[PDB]
Amino acid sequence: DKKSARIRRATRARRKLQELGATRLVVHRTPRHIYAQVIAPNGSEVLVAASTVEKAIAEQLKYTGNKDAAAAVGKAVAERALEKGIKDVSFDRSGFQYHGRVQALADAAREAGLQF
Amino acid sequence: MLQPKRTKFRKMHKGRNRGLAQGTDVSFGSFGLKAVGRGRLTARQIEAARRAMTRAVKRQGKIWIRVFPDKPITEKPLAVRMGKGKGNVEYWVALIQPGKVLYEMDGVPEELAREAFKLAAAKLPIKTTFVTKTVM
Amino acid sequence: AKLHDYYKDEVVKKLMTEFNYNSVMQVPRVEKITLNMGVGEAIADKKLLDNAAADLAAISGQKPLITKARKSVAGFKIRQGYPIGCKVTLRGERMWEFFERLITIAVPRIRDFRGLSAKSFDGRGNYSMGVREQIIFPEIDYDKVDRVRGLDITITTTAKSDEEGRALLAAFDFPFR
Amino acid sequence: GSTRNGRDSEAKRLGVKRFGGESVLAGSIIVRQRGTKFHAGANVGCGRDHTLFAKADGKVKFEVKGPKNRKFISIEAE
Amino acid sequence: MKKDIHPKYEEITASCSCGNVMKIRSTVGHDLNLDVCSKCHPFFTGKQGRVDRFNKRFNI
Amino acid sequence: GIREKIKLVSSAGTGHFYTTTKNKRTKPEKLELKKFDPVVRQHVIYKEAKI
RNA sequence: GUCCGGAUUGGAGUCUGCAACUCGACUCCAUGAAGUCGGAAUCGCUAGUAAUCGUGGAUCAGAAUGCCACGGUGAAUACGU
RNA sequence: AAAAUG
RNA sequence: GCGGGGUGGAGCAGCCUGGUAGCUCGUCGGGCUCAUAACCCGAAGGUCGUCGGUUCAAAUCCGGCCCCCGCAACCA
RNA sequence: CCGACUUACCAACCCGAUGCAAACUGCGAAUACCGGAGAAUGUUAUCACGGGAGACACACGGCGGGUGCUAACGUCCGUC
RNA sequence: UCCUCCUAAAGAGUAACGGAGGAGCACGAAGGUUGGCUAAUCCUGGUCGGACAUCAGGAGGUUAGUGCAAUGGCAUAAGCCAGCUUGACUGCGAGCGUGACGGCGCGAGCAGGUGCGAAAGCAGGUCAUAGUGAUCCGGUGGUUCUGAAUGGAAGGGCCAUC
RNA sequence: UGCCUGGCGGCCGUAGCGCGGUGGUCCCACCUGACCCCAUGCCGAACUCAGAAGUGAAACGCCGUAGCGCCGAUGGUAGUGUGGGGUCUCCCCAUGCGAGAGUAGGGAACUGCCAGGCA
Ligand SMILES: [Mg+2]
Ligand SMILES: [Mg+2]
Ligand SMILES: [Mg+2]
Ligand SMILES: [Mg+2]
Ligand SMILES: [Mg+2]
Ligand SMILES: [Mg+2]
Ligand SMILES: [Mg+2]
Ligand SMILES: [Mg+2]
Ligand SMILES: [Mg+2]
Ligand SMILES: [Mg+2]
Ligand SMILES: [Mg+2]
Ligand SMILES: [Mg+2]
Ligand SMILES: [Mg+2]
Ligand SMILES: [Mg+2]
Ligand SMILES: [Mg+2]
Ligand SMILES: [Mg+2]
Ligand SMILES: [Mg+2]
Ligand SMILES: [Mg+2]
Ligand SMILES: [Mg+2]
Ligand SMILES: [Mg+2]
Ligand SMILES: [Mg+2]
Ligand SMILES: [Mg+2]
Ligand SMILES: [Mg+2]
Ligand SMILES: [Zn+2]
Repeated sequence: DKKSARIRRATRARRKLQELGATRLVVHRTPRHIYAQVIAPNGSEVLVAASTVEKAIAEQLKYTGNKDAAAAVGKAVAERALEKGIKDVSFDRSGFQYHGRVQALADAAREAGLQF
Repeated sequence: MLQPKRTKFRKMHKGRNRGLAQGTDVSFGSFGLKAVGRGRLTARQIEAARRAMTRAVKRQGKIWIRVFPDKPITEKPLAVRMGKGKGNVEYWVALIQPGKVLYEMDGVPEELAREAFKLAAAKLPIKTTFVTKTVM
Repeated sequence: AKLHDYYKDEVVKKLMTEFNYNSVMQVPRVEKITLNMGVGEAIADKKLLDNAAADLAAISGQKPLITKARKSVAGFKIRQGYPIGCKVTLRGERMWEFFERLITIAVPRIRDFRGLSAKSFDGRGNYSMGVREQIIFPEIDYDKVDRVRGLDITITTTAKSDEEGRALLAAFDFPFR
Repeated sequence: GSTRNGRDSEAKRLGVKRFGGESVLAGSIIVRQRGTKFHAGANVGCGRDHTLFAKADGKVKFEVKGPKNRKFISIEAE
Repeated sequence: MKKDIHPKYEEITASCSCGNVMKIRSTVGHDLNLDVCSKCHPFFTGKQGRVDRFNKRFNI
Repeated sequence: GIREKIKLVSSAGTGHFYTTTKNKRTKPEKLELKKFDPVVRQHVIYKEAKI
C-alpha cells in the first residue's frame, strides 16, 4: 500500500511527540487538498484546523492542491491558533517528506507566528 | 526397540512421576490394555509385550502402541565411585501413570483380544486392565 | 509513442468488447518491461559485466543497474553481494518505444524465428522471453561484438490472468505461435 | 573420567525492584531486564542496558497498552 | 531521467527492403537498412508422404 | 589482539590527548577527528600519534 | 581450420546384375569431422635410384587406396670403418 | 658406463 | 584416563591455517628383445573409516560410533 | 530422444486423530515476595551507632529437587 | 577468571568432579544523526543457467536478520540502505541497583563546547548481557603544587597515559 | 438532528481473515503530465511537483454472511497453603485458594474530537 507505508513512516515521530507531551501541528496531503490540524497533547482533541476543503480558503485559490494553497492553509491555521493563543506546537509531517507543499505550509505557518 | 531417532539433549533429570495419565480412552481400535499402576515401561518391555500380543493374534487385525519411551535412563558402571559426572545412557523408558492406555487393537474378537492382552500384560512391570471403546 | 497511441485508440476498445469489462480501468495495461542479463562469467572477469552493461545500455537506451548476489552460493562459487548481472526497468515512453522496436525489428531478426511460445506466461498475465544473441538489435554493431550474450525480457502487465495477458499482447499482433 | 561441563556465570540480579504502587524518587530503578520485556511509559526512562528508571517522583504503575498487548511502566505523580 | 549518464537516445529511420519505413528513437546513431521487418517476415505475414512418392517414381 | 593503542593529540598545542585503539594493518591511514580540548575549551582537530 | 582437408551424414540418381536391406561401384545437390607435420620407437633408398606424377593389366557381370607392369620429372649424400 | 635369465 | 591416527592396490604427504588431493612402488596401453626381466614413452586409479553437525563450501573444523597405535592403569 | 505400466516397498508437506519435555509455552494457579491501609496484640519485638565475642566439621526428620539404583544412617542445594 | 541457559521450588540469591554452550575480541564505522527501506522459504514464467546465481510475478508473513555463545529483546524496528558527521565530547551529577569489602552498574538533569535535523528532538559509543588484572615499582607528556641555607635543579605530588 | 467521507485518537482480534454484495455530487483512490522544486545505486514505479479527461477496475469505506480466527461460562477435574493420616517412589481426609483443556454459548466491534459533502 501507500497509506500503510506512510503511517509506518509517521509513527516514530508521532510517538516521540506523544512522549514529550507536545501540542501537535498535523498535516495531511492528498493530490487535491491539504489539511492542517492542531491537536492537543492527549492526541484526541482538535484545537484548531484549516484546510482547502473549507470554502473560506478554497474560494481564494486557483487550485487546492498546489504549494500556494498549502501556504494559504498554513497561514490560516497559524492565525486561528494565535487567536486561541497557542504559539507553541511541534510539526508532524505525517510521513510525508518535509518538502514541497508540506514545507510551504510549515513555512507559512511559521511566518504567521507559530513557533516550531 | 523404540527410541527417539534424535533428541535435543542426551541426558535427563530423574524427575518424578506424579499424577493421572492423559490418553485414557480407546482412541484408535476397539480394545485396549490400560495401566492401573504407576511406573516406568522400558523399550525392551514394550517390545516383549508387543511380540507376545502380536503372536497371539497371529498377526491379524491392527495393533497400536500408545506409549513411546522418550526418557533416557543413565547408569554408572560397576566399581565406579560417586560423582565424576552423570552416568552414560543405557536404556529408554516411558513414564506411566494410572489410566494410561498402553496398547490398542482392532480387527479381532474380544475373546482373542483379552487372551492377547493377557499374554502381553505378563511381560509388563505395571498392573493393567482390559478396556473397550466407549461412545463418549 | 506509436504503440501507446495504438493501445489507447484500438486495443482498449478491442479488449472491452472481447472480455465485457464494466469499466475502462479494468482493461489490462502494459506496466513495465524489464531486461535482465544474468552474467555469471563476471565471477572472474569484470570487463564481462561492464560489456554486458554496455550492450544493455545500447539496446534499451537506459544505463543499467548492476545486480548483486543476494546470498552466497557454493554451487556457482558466488559470495553474497557479488555483482553477477545487470537489469533495466523500462516504463512509459521508453517502454513503448522498446516494445515497438522489439516487435517490429528485433524479433524479425531472430535466427530461424518460428514464433514466440504462448505458454511463457507466469500465471498472472506477465510474459517473459529469452534472447540468445544481442546482435538481433540493430543498436549492437556486429563487427564490434566481443562476446556472444543474451538477455531476459519480461513484460509485466496489469492482467489478472494469463488469458487476459495473452489477449492484450495479441492485440499488438505479438508474434505468438 | 571428567566432565566437559562445570561452568556458569554470576547471577545478574535482574528483575523488578519497585512493584506496582510503590512510591519512588526520580532516578530510582524500577526494573532490570534483558531487552524490553517491559517498555518505558510516562515519566520512565530506558537505559542503555534496558533498565527502566523513574524520571519523576511518584508511584509505579504497570499497564498493558497498545496493539501488541505490551507491558509498560509509568510513574504517576503523587 | 537522471542527467548525463544515459545513452544518446534520438530518432532515426529504419528502412526495410519491402519498402517499409519506421521512424524510431534509438541509440544506434545512424539510419538503418533492415533486411526484414514485421510487415514482410514470413512468419509474420503468414507465408510459412511415402506412398505418394512411391507412386510418382514408379508409375505403371 | 590485533588492535593497538594510539593517542589522539590536540592540534591546539596544549599537549592534551585522547587514547583509543586502531587496527593498523587494515587501516594504515592516520586517524583524524575533531574533539573537545578541555584546556582551550574548544573543538579542535586531533591527530593520531604513537602511544 | 582457410577457397587447406574431405571423413561423416541427409536428399536425389545411374549402372552391372534374377537380386545391391544386411552388403556394390559411380554421379549430383547439400554437409564439411579429425587433422596445423606426429611420444618412446621405427622403415626404405647409393642414380635415372629415392621422391613425386600420371598410365595400363590380371582376377572380373559388377566390385582396388592391393598386386603386377609402364613411362614423365628427377634429387641429396657416401669424409670414411 | 650398465648388460640378468631361457 | 591422556596423547596420536584411519587418504588410489602398498607404504608415505596434504589437515594445523576450509575452497585448491602430492611422492615412491605397483596396475594398464605402447615400445626395445627371439622372448622374459631390466629400460623407455604414455595413461588410469583415493573421491579421503563411518554417521551426523557447523559452513556459501569439509580430507581439513566439531561431536558421536567402529577400528588401530603409544603411554597410564599406583599406596596399602 | 523420449518414455508406458507396476511395486514385499519407502515416504516429506498438508489435513484429521494420540502422547511426551529440566534447558518447549498461543495458557497458568496455590504459596512466597514487594508496597499501601486499618485494628488488636506483643516487656521495641525494629533500626543505627559503639564495647566484647563465639562461629565459618553440622546431624536427623518433613517438603521441593540435582546426583546415585526415586540404593545407602549416601552425597549436594532450597525450606521448615 | 569471565558470559548464557537449565538444575533454581512463578521476587533476589542458591550446591555438586550436576546437564549444555561460549569469552580473553571486533568496529572511525559495524559509532552519532537525518531520510528512506523490510525478511526466510517455496511455486510459476524467463538466454546460456543446471537443485542452487541474476530477472518478473505470486504465495508466505519474520519460519529471516542481529560482527561472534545462549537467553531476553527488536517493525516506532535494535534488522537493511544512503547523506552529512565525531556525543566513541570535557567537567559534574538528583537518585537508584549490586556487592563483606576492594569495587562494579543504571541515571535524568546542570555548565561548556559540538554533530545531525526545517523542527519537536536525538547523541557522554555499538540491541543488552563475556572481550578481563588490585597494589607496588617504574616509563612518557602536562602542571612550579612542593623544592632540606637562598635562587634554581634533582626527586616527589597532582592530571593524562604506558 | 440524521446519512456519507476525511484526519487524529481511545481500545487492542467479540474488534482479525475469508466469502457475497455495494459506493464516486463531495471526500478518497486510482488517474493525467513532468523542462520544472525534488527524485531513481536504471526506471516520475517510489519520492516530488503541476493538474482534472476518465474510472470506481484496484485500493479503500460500508453493508451482509460463521468457513475460520477470536471471546467464553456453569459443573467437574488437575494442582496447592495450613492441619491431620496411610499401604508413604505415591496418595487420602478437614479447610482455604482453584486452574489448563474442553463443553453450552458469544461473536461480522464499540467510542471521543475536528472538518467536509448531502438531507
Ligand atoms: Mg578444398
Ligand atoms: Mg584442431
Ligand atoms: Mg592452417
Ligand atoms: Mg647396393
Ligand atoms: Mg603414382
Ligand atoms: Mg573388373
Ligand atoms: Mg573453613
Ligand atoms: Mg563448611
Ligand atoms: Mg548442610
Ligand atoms: Mg548423611
Ligand atoms: Mg528466581
Ligand atoms: Mg520462589
Ligand atoms: Mg543458604
Ligand atoms: Mg533509519
Ligand atoms: Mg544503527
Ligand atoms: Mg550495530
Ligand atoms: Mg552484541
Ligand atoms: Mg613532575
Ligand atoms: Mg633549595
Ligand atoms: Mg501519479
Ligand atoms: Mg470495487
Ligand atoms: Mg477455563
Ligand atoms: Mg467480514
Ligand atoms: Zn519489411
